[PDB]
Amino acid sequence: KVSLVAPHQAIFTNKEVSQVNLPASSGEMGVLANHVPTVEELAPGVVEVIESSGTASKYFVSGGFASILPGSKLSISTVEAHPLDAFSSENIKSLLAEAQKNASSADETVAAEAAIEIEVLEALQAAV
Amino acid sequence: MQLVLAAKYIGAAIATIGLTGAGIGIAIVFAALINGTSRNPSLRNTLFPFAILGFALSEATGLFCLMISFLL
Amino acid sequence: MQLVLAAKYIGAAIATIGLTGAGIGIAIVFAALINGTSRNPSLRNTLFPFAILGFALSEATGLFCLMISFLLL
Amino acid sequence: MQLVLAAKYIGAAIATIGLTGAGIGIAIVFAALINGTSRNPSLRNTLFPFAILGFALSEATGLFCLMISFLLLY
Amino acid sequence: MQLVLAAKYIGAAIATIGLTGAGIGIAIVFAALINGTSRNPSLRNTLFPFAILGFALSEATGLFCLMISFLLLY
Amino acid sequence: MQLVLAAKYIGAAIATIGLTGAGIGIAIVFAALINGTSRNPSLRNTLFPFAILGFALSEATGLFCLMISFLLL
Amino acid sequence: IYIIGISVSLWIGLTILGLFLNKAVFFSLFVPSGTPLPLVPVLVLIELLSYTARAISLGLRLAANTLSGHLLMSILGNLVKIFGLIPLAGIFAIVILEFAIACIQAYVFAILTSSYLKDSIY
Amino acid sequence: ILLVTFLGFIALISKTVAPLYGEMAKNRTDHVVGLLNQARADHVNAVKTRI
Repeated sequence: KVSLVAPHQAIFTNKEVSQVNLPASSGEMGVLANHVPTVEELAPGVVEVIESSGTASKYFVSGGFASILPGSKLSISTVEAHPLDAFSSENIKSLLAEAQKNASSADETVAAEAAIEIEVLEALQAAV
Repeated sequence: MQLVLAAKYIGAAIATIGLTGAGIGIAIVFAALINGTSRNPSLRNTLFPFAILGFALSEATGLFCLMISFLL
Repeated sequence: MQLVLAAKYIGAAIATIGLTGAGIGIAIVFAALINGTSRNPSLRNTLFPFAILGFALSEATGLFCLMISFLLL
Repeated sequence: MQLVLAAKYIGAAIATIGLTGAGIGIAIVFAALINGTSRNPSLRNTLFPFAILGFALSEATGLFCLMISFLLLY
Repeated sequence: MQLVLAAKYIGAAIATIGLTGAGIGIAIVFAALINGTSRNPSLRNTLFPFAILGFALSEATGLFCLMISFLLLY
Repeated sequence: MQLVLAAKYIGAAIATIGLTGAGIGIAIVFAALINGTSRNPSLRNTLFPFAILGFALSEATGLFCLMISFLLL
Repeated sequence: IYIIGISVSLWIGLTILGLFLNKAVFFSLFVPSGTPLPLVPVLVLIELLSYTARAISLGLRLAANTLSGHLLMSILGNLVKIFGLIPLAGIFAIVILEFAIACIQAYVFAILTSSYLKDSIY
Repeated sequence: ILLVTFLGFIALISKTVAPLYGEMAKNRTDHVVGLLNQARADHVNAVKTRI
């Protein structure tokens, strides 16, 4: 019973799931059958949802807010949710190398935006 | 003997001070099991095997300390 | 031999005061492992090696303190 | 020498009171490492290296206190 | 002698009660450093300099208390 | 002076029980400063001045209790 | 083994204190900076004083590990006089913990020497 | 304790024999796979340069 609705398509939609592990801001917590109401912020990690047996679908979420209801409902609202097989290893190295050289090189919000992009690209490349 | 009888009563009383560690050990595992079971579902499983096995290890300090007090 | 017999009985009781650190040490490692296992899914292996090895290290203080009390009795 | 023999037996048992700090110190470092390993993603080394070095420093208080208790009875 | 020798042996055992604060101090600083390093990325320096300097201040209580116990027995 | 000589050695040992509060105070102040510095960005000054001044106040109990033990020896 | 362990550990502690004094002669001696205060010279329980306490941990660990292994003589007389299978299972865990303690003790010496070499060049 | 130490270490040595050989596949056996891949890439570059 999950409600992983993004801003482009619906993943879970109907209540037909068992377990789901999504990387939150505090730690890598996972929802079971009927989790408690712990609506916390989701970080840029991997949101895998185990479907009964070993039919889990690894969905690399870009970060959101994993809200849990008290009636056996888990609403994982994220901006982008793509699979791990939809990313290339050669194209991911170009964005991580450009963000490291642009950090601490100017002013305004140019140096602050490069630090957040380098941390999210390093976590997705290590989970291949 | 007067000296042997006085040391036996003091040995059983000084050895009873170790009940604070054994009494708080069973409450420490029970506090985490009561708060952890509300998240679901670690009541009948998952944390059920850890609560039974964890309480037996913490209770070994109270049974070993009580044997030397009754034998003195 | 009245002085040696009176001091030998007090040695087994004074050395038993260290059971509070060894008794609460097994419950402190079990409380963090029970609360962390409910967050899914550090159960089979992974985090099971640190909980088993951590309980044996905390139990070394209770076994070493009990050897001095049994040797003087 | 009845006074020296009676004081040597009580010195080895009174010095064992420091095992509470060394015994609970190994469980304090293991509780933070077990709860922190499941928060993603330090498993191999990283946080595993501080648990081995932190447990040896906390156990130095129990090893140093046990040497004074064994020297008075031997 | 007699009363002077018995008080010297009992002084080294009663002075070892201070090891509980010094032994648990190494575990309290290591628990906050291991749990805080998982927030990305307090690794090189920063948290490593405060943990090494903080452990030396907590260990000064156990080393100073052990000198008074060893001086009475030697 | 046989009773006064035996009480001088035991007085310096029982007075050293205050090292538990002073020894744990250096670790309690360092635990909040190490965990709070990673919250962006308590580093330069701000929390650095309270850590140096707070450690000296907690260490005053260990130095004051040790003066009574060395004076009775 | 007990007398050879304390003598070998004392020689390693003098090399750490002698190497720190040589590096603090060609580039002054900064060490701690400070925060507009004092009372830093009275707390000299490190560097030179830390070598006597760090080297004593290797000798104290050998005496505690040998005391647990030598306690089998007192437990063998009671088991050969409940079932005696509890002593065989408990002795196997103490033998595995004693052999695994050598890796943690050797890693503590390398971690303590790494902090002294980095602070002497800063 | 001498009989329990020999029986306990025999079971741990059997599990370590399978783990040491499996962990050596990413170092000892991986060197043969890495050298074969480098020789195949060098042969394609030498054939392209000769052509």
